[PDB]
Amino acid sequence: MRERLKRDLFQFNKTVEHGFPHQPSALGYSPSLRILAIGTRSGAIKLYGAPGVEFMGLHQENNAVTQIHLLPGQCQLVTLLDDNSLHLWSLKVKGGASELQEDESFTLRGPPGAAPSATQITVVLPHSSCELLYLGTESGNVFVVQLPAFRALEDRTISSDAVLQRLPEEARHRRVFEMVEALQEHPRDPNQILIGYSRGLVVIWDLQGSRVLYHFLSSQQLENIWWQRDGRLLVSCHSDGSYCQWPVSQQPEPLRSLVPYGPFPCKAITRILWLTTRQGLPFTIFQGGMPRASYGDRHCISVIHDGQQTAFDFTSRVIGFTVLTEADPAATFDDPYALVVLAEEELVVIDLQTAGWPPVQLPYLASLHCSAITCSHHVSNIPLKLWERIIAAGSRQNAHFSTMEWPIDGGTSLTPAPPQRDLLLTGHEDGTVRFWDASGVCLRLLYKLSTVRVFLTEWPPLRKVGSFDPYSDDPRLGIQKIFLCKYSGYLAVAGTAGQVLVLELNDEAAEQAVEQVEADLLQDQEGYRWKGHERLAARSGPVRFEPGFQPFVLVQCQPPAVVTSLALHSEWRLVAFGTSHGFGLFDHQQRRQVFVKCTLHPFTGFVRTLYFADTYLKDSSRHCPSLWAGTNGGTIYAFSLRVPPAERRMDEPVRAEQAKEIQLMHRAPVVGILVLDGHSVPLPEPLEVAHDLSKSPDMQGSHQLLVVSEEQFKVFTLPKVSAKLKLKLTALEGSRVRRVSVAHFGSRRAEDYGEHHLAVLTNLGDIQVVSLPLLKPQVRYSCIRREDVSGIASCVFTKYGQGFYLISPSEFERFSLSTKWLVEPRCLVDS
Ligand SMILES: [Cl-]
Repeated sequence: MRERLKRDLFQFNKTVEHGFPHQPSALGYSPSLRILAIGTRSGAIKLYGAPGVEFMGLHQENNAVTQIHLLPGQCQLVTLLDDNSLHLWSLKVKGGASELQEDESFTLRGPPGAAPSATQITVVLPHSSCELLYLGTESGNVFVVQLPAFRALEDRTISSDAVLQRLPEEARHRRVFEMVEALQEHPRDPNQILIGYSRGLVVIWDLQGSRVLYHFLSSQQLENIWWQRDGRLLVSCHSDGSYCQWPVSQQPEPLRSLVPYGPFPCKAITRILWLTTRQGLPFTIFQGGMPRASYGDRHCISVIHDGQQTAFDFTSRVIGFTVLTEADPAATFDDPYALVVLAEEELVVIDLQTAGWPPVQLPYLASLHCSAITCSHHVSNIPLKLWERIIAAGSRQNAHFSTMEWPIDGGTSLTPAPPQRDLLLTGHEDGTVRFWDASGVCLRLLYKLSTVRVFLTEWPPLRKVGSFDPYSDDPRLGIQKIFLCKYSGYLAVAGTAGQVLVLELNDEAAEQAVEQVEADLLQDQEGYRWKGHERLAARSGPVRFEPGFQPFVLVQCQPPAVVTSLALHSEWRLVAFGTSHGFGLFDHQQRRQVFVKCTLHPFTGFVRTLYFADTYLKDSSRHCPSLWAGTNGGTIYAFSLRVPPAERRMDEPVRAEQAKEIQLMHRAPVVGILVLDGHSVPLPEPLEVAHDLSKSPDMQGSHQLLVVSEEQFKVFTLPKVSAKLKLKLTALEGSRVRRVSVAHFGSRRAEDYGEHHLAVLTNLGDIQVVSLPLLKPQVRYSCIRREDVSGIASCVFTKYGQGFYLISPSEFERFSLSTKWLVEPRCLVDS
C-alpha cells in the first residue's frame, strides 16, 4: 500500500513493562507520597503508587542501585550506586503529568592518598530540613553534603577522632576502619544525630555545639539501630543475633538483651524496627538471627507482637523491606499496618492489622515466574459476563488473603479505564495456568488454574510466605499449548507428557470423574517404542474441583510426547492436537476419538500447526467443516469433517476423511495455516458468527488457503489448491518466520476503518507486517535481539496489533505496531 496509508495503520513503539523487574538490589519508600521504589543491578530505578502510577529511570552508569532514599515530603529521591556515587532524582510535572528525571550526581572523594575503602558510603541520612545529606563511611567519618546543587561541606565533617576526643579513655579503643553502621536523626530534635560504629560505640551528637551528649559501648559488634518515635528508647541489633534496648535521657546500660533464637549460635540480626502502637503493644520486626547450624540458609524477617511471634520465610534472598505505619511526623504512636518485603524473586506484603497476618494481593509487580513460564496465549475483547466469572472464581480461591485495600496507593492515574478487556494466559512448568488482566498498564492476576489435581502426586516459628518456587518438581506437567474460547467458556490445555485436557468454566464447585481417553498415534506402526517420559498417572474415580475451569475429559497421547500444536472448535465441540509423531481429532462432547493420523512416513512429521475451517475442499458449491495440519517437512493435510447437527450430537459419531495432502516443494516447516473468504477476510473464530452474524464469511466469492512456512508465504485458491500468490521471505530478506498471527489494524485517520494483515516475528527478532491477501511486505521493525532466543520464543501477538515478549524470566515488555493502541502510563503525583 501507499506509504501514507502505512502511517495511518503502522507505528512501532515499546510502551510499558509488566511484571517483577529482574534482579532487584534496593528498596525505598516515601510515607508522605505512599510510593514504592525499586532499584536493580542494571541501574534501573522504578517507582510505583496506585495502579497506573509508575515511573522508570536509568542511571547512565549501568551499576547496581544499593540504596534509595525518598526525601521527606518532597517529590525527590537520592540513590546510591555500588560505584559509591549519589544521584538526585525528581518528579517534575511537565504537560499536566509527572515525569521522572535525574537532576545531578556526586561522588564523595577524599583527599588524594586516602584509600577508597575509607570514603565508601555506608549510611545515607537525609536531614529533616531537606537541605543536608549526612554520609557515614567505612572509615568512621561522617561527611555532610548540601542539597540541591551537590557540594561537600568540609567544615561540617564529624570525624571519628573528633568524636573519640569527647569520650573517656576506655571508649577510645578504635579499629582502623571504624565503619559507621548507624546514622540517624533524633525523632524529636533536628539538632541531634546518632552515630553508631561497628565495634559497638554509639554516640548522640549535638550538631550545633559539636559535642557528644550521650554514648554507650555495647558488648557485641553493632549491626543496626532503631530510634523509638519519642526518642527516649534505642534498640540495637548485633552480629551474634541479639538485640538490646537502651534508655535515652548519660552513659547507660541495657534495659534488656536477648538472642531471640538461642541458645544455639545464631547469625547476625542485620536490621531491627521497634514500633509503638496506641494499644500499648509494640512491634519488634527484625531480619536474620537464625540459628547458624540448622537455619543459616534461611531468609527470614521475624515479627513480635502481643505474645505472637512469626519468622516469615522467603524462598529468595531479602533485598529490603519496610513497614507502613499510620503515623505521620506529628503522631505519638507508630501503629503499623503492613510489612512490605522486596525479595530477590518477588514482592511480598503482609497485613499487620488482621490477626494471623494474612498476605495482601498484588495489583502489579507480579512474579510471573513463580513457576517458570512455558507458553502464553492472548485473548482480546472478553465478554463482560465471562470476565466477571473468571474474576469471581479468582476471589474464591484467594479467601486466605487479606481484605485490606492496597496501601501503596500514592499518586493519581490520569488514564481512563481500558474500554476493552484483554486476557493474557500463561502456562507454567508446574502445570498451572494464570489468567492475567492484560487490558492496561498493570498486569494483574485474576485467576489461577491447577492441572496437577487430575493426576496422582515450630521454633523458630517459621511461616513460608511468597509464591516463588525455585525447585523443579515434575517437568511433565508443563503447559505447552493453551486455547480459550471466550464465547463458550471452554478451555483446552496441552502438556509436556502428551496430556490434553478440555475444561469448562463453572461458577460453583463440582465433584466429577475426569474421563480418560487414550489416543494411540502409532496404531499402524508395529515395532515402535518410546524412550523417556512415562505417562502421567491419572486420578481414578471422582475428584472435587473448586469454582473455575474444571476438566471433564483427559486425552492421553500414546506415546506421551510433547504436544506441539493444539486447536479447539467450541461450536463443533472438537479438539485437535499434534505431537512429534502425529496428530488426532477428538470429540469432547462424546468424549471419543474421531481419528488419529501418524505423520512419520514421508523430525519431519512434527505437527507444528492445526486449524479448523468451514471452507470448500472438494466442490465449489458446498462448504464442509475441515481440519488442517502442517508439518515440519512442508506437508499440509486437510480432513473433511462430518459434524452432526445439534440434536444428533450424541447419537451419530463425527466422521473424518483425508481430503487433501499438499506438499510445499521448498519443504520448510509449516508455521501458519489460514483461510480467507470471498472478500479475502480470514474466517472468523468458532462461535464468533453465532455471537455476531455480521462476521459471517463471504461464501459467494472463492475462498483462498494461506500457508505460511518458515521461508515463504503462499496463497492457493480453494477447492483446487491452485497457487495464486507467494512471498519468498527467506530468499528476499534472508530471515525466517518464527511465528505469524492475523491482526486487525485500524486507521487513525478514519475512526471506523481497518484491514486485516499478518503480524510476523522473524528469527532475527524483527517484527514484520505482511499484507493480506497480496502478501506484500509493509513494514519491518527491530524489536528483539536475534541472540535473544528466549525472548523470541516467548513473543506473542494480540489480535489488534500489540505484542508481548519476555525481557527476563519474570517480566514482559509490551510493544505496539498499531496506531490505534498505545498502552503507556500517564499519572500525576504532588505533595
Ligand atoms: Cl514507526
